[PDB]
Amino acid sequence: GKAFDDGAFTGIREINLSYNKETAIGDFQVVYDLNGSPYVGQNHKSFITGFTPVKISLDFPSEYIMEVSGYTGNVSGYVVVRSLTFKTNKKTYGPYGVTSGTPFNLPIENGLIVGFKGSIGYWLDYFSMYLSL
Amino acid sequence: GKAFDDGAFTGIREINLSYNKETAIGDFQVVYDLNGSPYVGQNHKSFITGFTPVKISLDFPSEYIMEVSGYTGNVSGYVVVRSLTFKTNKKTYGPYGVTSGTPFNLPIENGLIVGFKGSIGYWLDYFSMYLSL
Amino acid sequence: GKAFDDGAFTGIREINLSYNKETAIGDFQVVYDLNGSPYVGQNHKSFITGFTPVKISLDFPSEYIMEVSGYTGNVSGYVVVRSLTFKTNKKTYGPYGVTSGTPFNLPIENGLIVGFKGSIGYWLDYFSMYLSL
Amino acid sequence: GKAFDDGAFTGIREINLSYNKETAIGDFQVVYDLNGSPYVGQNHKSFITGFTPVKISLDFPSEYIMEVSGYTGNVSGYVVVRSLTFKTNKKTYGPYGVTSGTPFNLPIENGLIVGFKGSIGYWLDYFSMYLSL
Amino acid sequence: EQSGISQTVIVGPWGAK
Amino acid sequence: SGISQTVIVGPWGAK
Amino acid sequence: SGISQTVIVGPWGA
Amino acid sequence: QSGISQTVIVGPWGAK
Ligand SMILES: O=[N+]([O-])c1ccc(O[C@@H]2O[C@H](CO)[C@H](O)[C@H](O)[C@H]2O)cc1
Ligand SMILES: O=[N+]([O-])c1ccc(O[C@@H]2O[C@H](CO)[C@H](O)[C@H](O)[C@H]2O)cc1
Repeated sequence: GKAFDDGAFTGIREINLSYNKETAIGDFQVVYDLNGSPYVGQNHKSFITGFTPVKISLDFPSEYIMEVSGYTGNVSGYVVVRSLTFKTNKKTYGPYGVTSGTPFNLPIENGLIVGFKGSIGYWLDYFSMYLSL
Repeated sequence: GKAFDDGAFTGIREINLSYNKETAIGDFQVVYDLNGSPYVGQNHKSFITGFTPVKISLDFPSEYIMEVSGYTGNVSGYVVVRSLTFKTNKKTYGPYGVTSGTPFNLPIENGLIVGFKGSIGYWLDYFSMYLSL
Repeated sequence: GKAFDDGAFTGIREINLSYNKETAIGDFQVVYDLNGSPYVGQNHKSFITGFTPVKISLDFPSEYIMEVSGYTGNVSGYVVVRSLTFKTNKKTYGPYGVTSGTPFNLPIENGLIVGFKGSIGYWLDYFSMYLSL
Repeated sequence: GKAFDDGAFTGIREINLSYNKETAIGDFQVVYDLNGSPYVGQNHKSFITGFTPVKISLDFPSEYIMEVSGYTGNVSGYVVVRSLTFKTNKKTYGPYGVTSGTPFNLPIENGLIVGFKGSIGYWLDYFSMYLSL
Repeated sequence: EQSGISQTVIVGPWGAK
Repeated sequence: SGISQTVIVGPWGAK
Repeated sequence: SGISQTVIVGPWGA
Repeated sequence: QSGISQTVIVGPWGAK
């Protein structure tokens, strides 16, 4: 897997990801807010292709993510993130992928997700989130 | 259950909780640090007795929690926190309770848990954590 | 003098200080907010007495300090804090003390003073402020 | 003057300013750190020329500013920033510009300057600083 | 316009909703 | 809202 | 150091 | 790290 680390920004304007219902999450790229202007993050791509792209365009700054959840499971011998859901204060986006395996969830009562880091090989192996006020 | 909210502090010195190996977490209390002085949190008590107490005494400030994990699930038809495990930079405390149901985990790469809030009825119903640098 | 350090809290409810119109600032004590309840800070007293006491009772949480200013200069051969003024979003309190020597000022556009440290001998020798969101 | 506001970043790599000892600070531009990479801030120019340029290139991240000081004063009828000095943990840069008028100073015991905002006409009218851990 | 109460990040809750 | 906040000190200089 | 820090939670997935 | 939370601190103003 290639490690990635976007670092921290001011907020999130858009999430671009891709998935395959045969397998798991493939690619991941965020358009951040940086001091009220868009900042297009690096595009973190799988080693393989064939995934279905999705674009989550948030109504920034009024709309923001309150919970990220998903499932981890084994795909072809790799334990990876198979599904993601993004719940905002407005709507739920997802699940994307295959909702099968071990669940995880990060609900936020106060604060914002301001950045992502993680590792992508064939699929999204794992990820972390920067949180700020 | 009865809600509680300890607020936010400088760090964690000790956690005193009780649990039952057939049900879930019961009482919960924390000694925080407050600018170098122990702050003795209120003891948040289950409505029932019969729990086993455990005292997690951390070597503050060099020892600190890196991951809280556990399970939530049904007891007596209520969704409650059935188990908790606290992993620090020095060792793992738990699991306490019953490791059954839906897993959750909050691993921390950077930052500190500085406060707890939640609700306890017969068992710990839910909880949240204040995080800070 | 004697160094002091209150550390950091949730906000400020009241400032008690004392001064002499011929010398400098003497004593200093804050009633902080700690998670929505008053926390009575340590009283940092001069080694001498006879100062005029001042109590600034803020309308917490809506009134908060936006600028601390004052003057440093010489009293009996020691550099000390000769004067303090506290400006809130609603009112100005001060100047207290003697407004001569070198001015200083900390205006805050966003965030809060949540704690004080410093040193007091016969007079306030120096001080620093903790700032947080 | 024309208002500017760069916003907040991860740190400071270089400050470019200009000054005239007969008057005050003119131009101001910062190369920020943004998650490990240089971010070239917009160049905030004086409406006039005739200034001496200054580039302060810091050894980021080993070197960081620990104190900003300066003077404000009247120039041709306008209160402006006449002088700036930047002290780091390695060296002191300045004073740049005329060290006369009302001094101000912001020493930082803990934390980092991570952004600037302000206004520049003929001269730097005023500024503020974003601070973070 | 801030109030005079300092804010902190809070994650959760886990358990009953 | 969705915008992260930071402490800001100042301004020094003109009103 | 000269690098601003922020809370990071995770990883999830493995 | 250590287990102690930190905060921005500005100052000191005065002696020393
Ligand atoms: O005026 N005096 O005789 C006089 C006597 C003792 C004094 O004590 C002095 O207070 C100073 C200013 O607060 C410093 O804290 C100094 O450390 C302390 O010894 C200061 C002045
Ligand atoms: O008397 N002048 O040559 C003179 C004329 C116009 C000037 O512009 C003035 O710059 C000022 C100082 O930076 C303020 O920004 C003011 O708002 C701007 O109009 C400043 C000086």
